[PDB]
Amino acid sequence: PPPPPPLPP
Amino acid sequence: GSDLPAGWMRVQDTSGTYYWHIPTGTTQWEPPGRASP
Repeated sequence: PPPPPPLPP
Repeated sequence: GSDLPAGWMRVQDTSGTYYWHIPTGTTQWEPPGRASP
């Protein structure tokens, strides 16, 4: 799968 | 289960479970959010 996403602001 | 709309899966990481919408490549931390679950 794609990597973990960043945390939103 | 399942509480996910079609096209979504949970993905395991050390930092937590995230949500991946395979058809669009979308990834997010919040449960989807499509749907319909």
